[PDB]
Amino acid sequence: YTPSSASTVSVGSSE
Amino acid sequence: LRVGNRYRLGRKIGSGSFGDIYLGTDIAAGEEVAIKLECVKTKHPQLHIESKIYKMMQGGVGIPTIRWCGAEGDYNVMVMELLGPSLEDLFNFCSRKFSLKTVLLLADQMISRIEYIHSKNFIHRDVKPDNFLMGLGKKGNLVYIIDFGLAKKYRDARTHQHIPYRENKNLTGTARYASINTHLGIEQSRRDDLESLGYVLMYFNLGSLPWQGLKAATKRQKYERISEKKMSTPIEVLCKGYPSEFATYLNFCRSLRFDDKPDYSYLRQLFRNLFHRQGFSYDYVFDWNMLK
Ligand SMILES: Nc1ncnc2c1ncn2[C@@H]1O[C@H](COP(=O)(O)OP(=O)(O)O)[C@@H](O)[C@H]1O
Ligand code: NA
Repeated sequence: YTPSSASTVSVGSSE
Repeated sequence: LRVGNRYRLGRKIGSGSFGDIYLGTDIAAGEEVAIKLECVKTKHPQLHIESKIYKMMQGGVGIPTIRWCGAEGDYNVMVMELLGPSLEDLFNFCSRKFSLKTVLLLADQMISRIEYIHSKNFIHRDVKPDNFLMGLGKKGNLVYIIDFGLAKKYRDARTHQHIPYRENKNLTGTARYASINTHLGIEQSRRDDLESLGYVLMYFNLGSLPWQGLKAATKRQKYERISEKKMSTPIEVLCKGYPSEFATYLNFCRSLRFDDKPDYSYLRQLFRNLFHRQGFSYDYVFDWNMLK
């Protein structure tokens, strides 16, 4: 299961 | 609570990727501000880096002013200009429909914000309705860009040498608005910020994108379904029923080479020509100004 907010949450960092 | 010398902390107004945003007062000036707090003890400190990027951006139209940076008790502190609602907030207040005139008013400013950021050697990498805020008061007609949490240099400040091409990258940014290159694991460049804006603009036109609400068992599977849907949706199908400029804009962004300097001025002129053919005036009367 993945929450539907997976498509709109910011992912990663400056790296 | 007393922050710096002259700032009073009020209630929380926001939470992004890290820290929290509070209403504040500049007690000395008599002006409301936003105060970002980050716990000094955090695992991955980011506020100091973000404040460095905001300081390099200072002088730009629609870049929030930084008023103060420092550390106070258990917190790193960045005091900024208080901004208004996000474009996502305003989209909800307008029943998730923007008039063509509002979308074109916004496109003009948003292309300019992204250009300005690129001129300071950074890519934003998180272009989405949540990260553009309208100003307040005399700044009520200005679109601001925020959230430099994923921002990074795409070129040396001195040489303007572009970062190298790289593949097999994790998704960075927001899946819904991510460029096809980002989905394919390609290093982000100037083109990817503009491609993302292209999807934001069609999101405003449509009320949703055809790759929203895809069922999957995993984040990575969700991202891949989004990727597959984007790659299998022709730009002319995405943009069907809307002025051709939206399709021309997305075709131009998808044609850019990794290290190409976008023709920002061409992309603005596309929308500006359409604005004129519609007989709209640049009076900054947005849909949400009509709310009674
Ligand atoms: N200067 C500001 N004025 C008003 N609200 C803000 C401001 N900065 C951020 N916010 C709100 O807080 C949320 C979190 O912001 P964040 O992504 O941490 O951006 P930043 O680090 O640029 O302030 C935003 O979505 C927005 O709703
Ligand atoms: Na206005």
